[PDB]
Amino acid sequence: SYDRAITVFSPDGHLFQVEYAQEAVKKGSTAVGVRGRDIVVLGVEKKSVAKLQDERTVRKICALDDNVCMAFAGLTADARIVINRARVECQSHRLTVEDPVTVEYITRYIASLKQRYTQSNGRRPFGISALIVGFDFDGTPRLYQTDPSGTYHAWKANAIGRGAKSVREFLEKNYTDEAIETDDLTIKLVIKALLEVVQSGGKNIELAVMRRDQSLKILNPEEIEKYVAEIEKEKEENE
Amino acid sequence: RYDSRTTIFSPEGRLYQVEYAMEAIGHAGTCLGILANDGVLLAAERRNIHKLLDEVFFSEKIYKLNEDMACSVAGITSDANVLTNELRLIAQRYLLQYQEPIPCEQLVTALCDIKQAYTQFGGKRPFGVSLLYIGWDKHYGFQLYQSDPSGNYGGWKATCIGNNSAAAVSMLKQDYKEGEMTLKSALALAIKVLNKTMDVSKLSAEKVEIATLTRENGKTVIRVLKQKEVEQLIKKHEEEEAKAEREK
Amino acid sequence: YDRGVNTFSPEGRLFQVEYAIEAIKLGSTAIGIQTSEGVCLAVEKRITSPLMEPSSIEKIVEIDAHIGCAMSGLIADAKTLIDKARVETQNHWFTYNETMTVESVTQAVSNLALQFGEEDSRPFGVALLFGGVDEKGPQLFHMDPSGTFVQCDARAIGSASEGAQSSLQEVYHKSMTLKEAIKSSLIILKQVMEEKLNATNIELATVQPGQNFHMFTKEELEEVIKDI
Amino acid sequence: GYSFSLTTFSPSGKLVQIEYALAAVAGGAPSVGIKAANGVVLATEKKQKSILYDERSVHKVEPITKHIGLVYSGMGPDYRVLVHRARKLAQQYYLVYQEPIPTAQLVQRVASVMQEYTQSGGVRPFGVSLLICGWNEGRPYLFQSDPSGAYFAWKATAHGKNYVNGKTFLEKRYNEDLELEDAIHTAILTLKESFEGQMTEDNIEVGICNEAGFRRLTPTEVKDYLAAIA
Amino acid sequence: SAGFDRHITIFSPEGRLYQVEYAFKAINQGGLTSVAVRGKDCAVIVTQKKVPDKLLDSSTVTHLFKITENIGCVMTGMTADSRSQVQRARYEAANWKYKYGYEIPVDMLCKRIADISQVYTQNAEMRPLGCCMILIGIDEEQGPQVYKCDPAGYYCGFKATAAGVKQTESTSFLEKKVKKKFDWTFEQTVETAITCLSTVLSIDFKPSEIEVGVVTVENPKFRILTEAEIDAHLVALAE
Amino acid sequence: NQYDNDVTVWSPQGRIHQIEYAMEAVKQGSATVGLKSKTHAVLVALKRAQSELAAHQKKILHVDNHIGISIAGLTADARLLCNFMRQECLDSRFVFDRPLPVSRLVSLIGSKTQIPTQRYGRRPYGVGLLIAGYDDMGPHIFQTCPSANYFDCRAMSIGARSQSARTYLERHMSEFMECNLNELVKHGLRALRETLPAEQDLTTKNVSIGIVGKDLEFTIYDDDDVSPFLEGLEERPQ
Amino acid sequence: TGYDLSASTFSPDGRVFQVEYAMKAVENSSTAIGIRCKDGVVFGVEKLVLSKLYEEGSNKRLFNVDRHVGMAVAGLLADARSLADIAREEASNFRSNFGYNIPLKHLADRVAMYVHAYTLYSAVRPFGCSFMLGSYSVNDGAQLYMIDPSGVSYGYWGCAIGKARQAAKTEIEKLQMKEMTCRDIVKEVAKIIYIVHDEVKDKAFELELSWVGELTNGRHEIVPKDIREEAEKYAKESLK
Amino acid sequence: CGKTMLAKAVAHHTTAAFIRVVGSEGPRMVRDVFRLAKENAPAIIFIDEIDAIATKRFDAQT
Repeated sequence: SYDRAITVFSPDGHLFQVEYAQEAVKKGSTAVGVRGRDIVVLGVEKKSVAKLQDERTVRKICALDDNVCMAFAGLTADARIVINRARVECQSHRLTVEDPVTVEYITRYIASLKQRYTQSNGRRPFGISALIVGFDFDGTPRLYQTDPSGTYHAWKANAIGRGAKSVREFLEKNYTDEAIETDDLTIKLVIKALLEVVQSGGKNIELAVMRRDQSLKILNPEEIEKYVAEIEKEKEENE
Repeated sequence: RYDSRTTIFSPEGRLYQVEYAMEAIGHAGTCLGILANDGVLLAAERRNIHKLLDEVFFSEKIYKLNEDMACSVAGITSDANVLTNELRLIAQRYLLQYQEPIPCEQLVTALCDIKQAYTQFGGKRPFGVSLLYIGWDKHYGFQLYQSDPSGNYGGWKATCIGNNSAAAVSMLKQDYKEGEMTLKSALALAIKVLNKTMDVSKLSAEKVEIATLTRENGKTVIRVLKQKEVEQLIKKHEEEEAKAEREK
Repeated sequence: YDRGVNTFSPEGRLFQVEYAIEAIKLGSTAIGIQTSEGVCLAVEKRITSPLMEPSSIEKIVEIDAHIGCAMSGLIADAKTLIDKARVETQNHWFTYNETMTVESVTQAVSNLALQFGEEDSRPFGVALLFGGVDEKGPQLFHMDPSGTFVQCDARAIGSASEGAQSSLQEVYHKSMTLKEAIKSSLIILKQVMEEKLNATNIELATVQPGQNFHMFTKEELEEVIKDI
Repeated sequence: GYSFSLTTFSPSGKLVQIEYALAAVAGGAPSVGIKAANGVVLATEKKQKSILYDERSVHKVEPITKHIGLVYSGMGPDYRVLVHRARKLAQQYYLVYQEPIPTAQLVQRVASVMQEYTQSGGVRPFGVSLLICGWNEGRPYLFQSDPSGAYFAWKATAHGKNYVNGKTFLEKRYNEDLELEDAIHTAILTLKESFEGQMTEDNIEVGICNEAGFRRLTPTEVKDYLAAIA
Repeated sequence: SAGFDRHITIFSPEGRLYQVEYAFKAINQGGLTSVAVRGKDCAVIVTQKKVPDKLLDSSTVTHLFKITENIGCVMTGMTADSRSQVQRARYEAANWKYKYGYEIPVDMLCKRIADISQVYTQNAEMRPLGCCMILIGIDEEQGPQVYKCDPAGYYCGFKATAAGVKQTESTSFLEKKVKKKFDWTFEQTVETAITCLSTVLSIDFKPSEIEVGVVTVENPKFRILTEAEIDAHLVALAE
Repeated sequence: NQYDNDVTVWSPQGRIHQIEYAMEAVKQGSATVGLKSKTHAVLVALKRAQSELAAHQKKILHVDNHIGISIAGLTADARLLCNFMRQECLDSRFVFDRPLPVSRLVSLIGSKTQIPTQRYGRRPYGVGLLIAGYDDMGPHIFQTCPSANYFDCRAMSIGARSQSARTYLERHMSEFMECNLNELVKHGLRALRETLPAEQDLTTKNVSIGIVGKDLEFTIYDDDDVSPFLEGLEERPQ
Repeated sequence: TGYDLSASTFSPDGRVFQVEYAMKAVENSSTAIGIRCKDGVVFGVEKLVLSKLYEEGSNKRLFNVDRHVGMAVAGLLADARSLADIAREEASNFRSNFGYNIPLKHLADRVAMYVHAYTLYSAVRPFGCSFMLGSYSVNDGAQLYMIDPSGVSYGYWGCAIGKARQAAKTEIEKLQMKEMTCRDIVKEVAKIIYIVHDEVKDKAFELELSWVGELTNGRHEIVPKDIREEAEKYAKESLK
Repeated sequence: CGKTMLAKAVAHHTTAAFIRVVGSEGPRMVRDVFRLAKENAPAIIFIDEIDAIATKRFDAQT
């Protein structure tokens, strides 16, 4: 009994179609998220804006809460589907529950939706993975990752997509156990990887920041290039 | 087998059926939306070729969703017809709720989400329709958008799909025009691209179907071009190529 | 005979659920011990990178103040089964005000598990240990994708189940103190399973009849570390 | 190939089964429909395989409304289904709007029906192609609706056996300024040109749309055009 | 060849519905012929009654049925499929009688039966019924009608027809009878039918071997002819 | 094979081999014995051991103060059927305060098990059941199989290695009719011991007993309860 | 193999070869016979014994259809039990609706439709059994109808199903059921069953008789053969 | 109807050799057929009821 299906097991017992979903995630572009001392920062790469393709429309970064933000790496159609579902869920939870939304609940929601969609015949799993950053961890930053197997884990700093093998090791090389003083330092550190992954072009670092109390914050390419120049000065020290 | 059903990925994670849908799109009659300012256009030469075809609508490629919204067709015919009708009902839903013209990006999403929902269920076939939208709204005004079978959507100032789509987009990138590139220059560039992509010498008026959106009185007007203006534009491009020869 | 459970082999066995047992085998190892002092459970995290929060992987959980759990397998739907167990305890206690017997909790989880060919999906490819205390006895119980379930004194599931089970069988007897059981289980885990004990990959949870609080082990492992 | 199922694409993005439906079309009885200047004429072949079959007891030209006529080239039962559906759809349009349904609207509704039969994994499309003749606001319309769910505008067309011969014939022998009588003459001429075997009152049947009303010609009139003429 | 005939809702490369022609084989059902002839004021059906074993009750093995005081029906096909089809005929006749206030015309009843057979033809849910039915009726001051109704969903009215073991021989014999100018009485019509059956079958035709149903404008009740009447006709054609 | 995937498909043999494969799945279960007298109906099950530190699995279930079962099959199917008998006896006691007769319960079991055996994509219920009861008409022992067939047996044994037990029951059928509860239960215990290999014999680990009588509610005796029944019974010499 | 895989597609040589497999299953079962005497209908069935384990008079194959309608079956036993259940349901439906006992022609035709319609659908299979129904209407006559797995319903003066269709019919053909009455019909039936392989190869079996007659009140009862066992004596005298 | 008959007649009257293969009879077979034709210069090849192999092309599955 070979894989050939979603709801059947090979004699080993692993659902290879879930593996195919995770490889479908692997074929997507880079996405590396972190949490800092107080703030959470993100920068997406591989914009590859081709002239008439005005880069704003595709919306590489989506903020779906009073304050929470992420798009989805993989195939973007299911990304926007989970976007609509996240909008509905966050607004409905804020309306119905005695207290507003927390990042843990919404991450569990996404994981459960992915699992429930997967757990049936004739229903394609979302081949999409995401990195969620939220503020209301009792007023503290925390980062989560969601995987098409319907799984959710917590990270101090994680990378998924085309750089998953590389950037993660980069993080394992330099994620300071010292809580990042001057969260702009964490922003420079993450911008370094977000650039170096895509040829450090300086054009696709498209970035968002939230200090775990603020609403959504965005970084324009010039202000991000400021952190890029600081990182270049830090790297030039070896002389 | 993997590609026999829409619910199965590749071991690489790819989905063959949507790829087959874009290969199908590769057949479609060449259609573009041109780069323009203070106006937009979506030229679509009709691939239908038989003198006994009556073209009683004068339009079989451009469908007006509203007097500030129009969309094209490149793909399966019945699927495109039902999808354009569904565009009309979704725009009617939004208008009947809010009494406000729908933003371009919101309608684009709603349709692409519906298409994706159809694809990702089993026992159902993905829509083999790629299509372009031109529209004006409160948030961004003049907009042209691309949509594919998988439910993807994107923003493009100028784009083309159908036969020789790669050639059309490549030459649009070659003679890219920006800024002062107003509507009439966009008509001229559409004439150029339709002449280059098609095999016909002295491009015939009945082979081409052209539409454009212009903000009249702030109420907006979408025109589907008649014979006379098409003849004038194509003849002008012919004599413009002659002028380009005059430099030699 | 490959499409699902609704096909029988020449020997009668269904060629779908044995693969779910092997799906148990691909998961992280998990251990459970039943003693008259308290019921204990242990689990290996397989923390992929310490940059993860080690507590994030919910491979050790508390269903309720008297009952804790561990699992091995695909993990993803194991959390769903823990959710069912928690809703079972909540509903039954709020209605009847009598404590749910851990036997009954396992029975309810089994009743959920029997919903892949018994109505109108696929077996839950994961196995579970429950450890609980009740007004009539402290018990430990085991659950597998087939929906059958058994009371055991010293149980092991997941990867390396056979060797860990052999050592656990050899160390067990009926009058052990929970301290000696815990130390024997931990040293077994150290020798056969991965490596020396540390807070970022091992987990222990124990429950006693007179204690409805702190059914976990947390931020106190240091005494063991120097004295294991 | 990719024909045993309808709801899956081919690698070339071809819905193979519906082209098999189109191949079922043009294997049936010949039929030709031409728009004149004033009227719209649809002619079809009705030879009985033997003297047993009663030529006056069955019809193939059908009035959906008193201003709409339908002719087909395919197996009969599916055509009966779509005739029933078209009649009910025209009547429901009349109930909704209190207006007689124009040709184009009825045509697109029937095309949408033939569309809804083009999906799912346990059904098949109709193996029939249809000519719709109609009068709307003083304008004559001829339309073709085909198993794919699409439809086309024709001043003249034909399908069935020897249909390419019909395309050539109406390409050569046609102009849009045709009077009604010459249009029916062209219709019988192309029917014969596609035809094999004799043709009389009992062998052919035709339907004419005129803006005042549509009607199916009696066998005697079909003979009057059919014989002693041409 | 194999593949376009394993399931019903599949078109062949030439567009052939294999299963329709395939069900057309079971119409053979060696043992019945069902020849029906129309005369100037009458409609006659005769079927061949091939009884394999003696112990069966003769009345139970009949193949002629009635759905209206003025409508007669006959069957050629699998007997169970036969009885199901005639039962659906009773269902439709009763519903039309209730809804419109008067009994269903024979042409509309053939249309309804062919409609259901076409319904099972177009949809893969249910097998098409392997049987062919023939109806005789009267319509007001305008004439007697003979109608054949087939599993393909096709139907037509005839001067005469026969779906039987000697298909082409019976049909050509009836054509030969009708392609020579003659009148049509009740006895003449029954004589034509009986001569067709006897000549195509060449058997000596004892009375129990055939069953005759009839309707006539002077007595529009549908009747099954008794053995005495059929033997009187047999000796009339014999002498 | 071409004709062995679903019960909806007949074989040219005039058989449904999938139903036979369900029978084989039943045979995979351990042996169980059932026997009745004019005084009591008793069933006994061979509880398969899993380890020296795990509970020997339960194979006799209690659903009614006068009705009991012994199973041999996939535990899920048998236990959900057990819930089905729970439902029917409870609703019968609701309807007319009657302890549900065993024969009609077994007939309902067969009728419900028949539905999967004739429909596509739904497994027939791969368990064999022995049912014991006492009712206003007599003592009753029935056996039910995935073919939805149900039988009444004065003595019966279903499961692996059963043939020796069935022969023993054939021999002692001439006894059971007028035997007393003690005689019947000891003969049933020996019937089970007939199944076992030479080195395996009756013990509290592997043995479960259930008894229904004209003067006692059907009770399942396990663990300590089994000890007095086995003690005093003849051991096995070689 | 061809296209004979389900009973919803016409296999080659249009006969499905599926419901014919159901008939093949019917042939595997033991014989049942049914006679109509001058004023009654009698059924006689043999049934295998499992072993000395088996409880006497168990899993018997005569079944009650209705207070006046009796059943005999052959083929798959459990399918026959389900058929008895649905037949009882149909009889109860008519009894509740019309307010009087159902004519056996109508009930037999409705059960024939049930079997036939079950033959069609792809998710289901034809019944692997064939059966006779018998009854007496004191108002006008007696009635018997036999139905096959295909749904074909016909009436008989004498009929047989099982592993000995034609041989049993030869045995029955030379009885005088034309005028003979049921009291010796039971003896004739028992001896006829014993004639066709009573215990020649199959070691032991049980013989069960059912009856519906005006002298039997026209209701359905199991014949009290415990009374002096005259039919049993006759059937065992059949030895030579 | 005489499709093979007239071909055979032509083969007899002319100096040609007549090689025949029916379409029901993979590509190596066609190669061998044309090669065996090459061995005799005036020889004729005949395909009988070819249509089975020459049926309209499309996306092939198996």
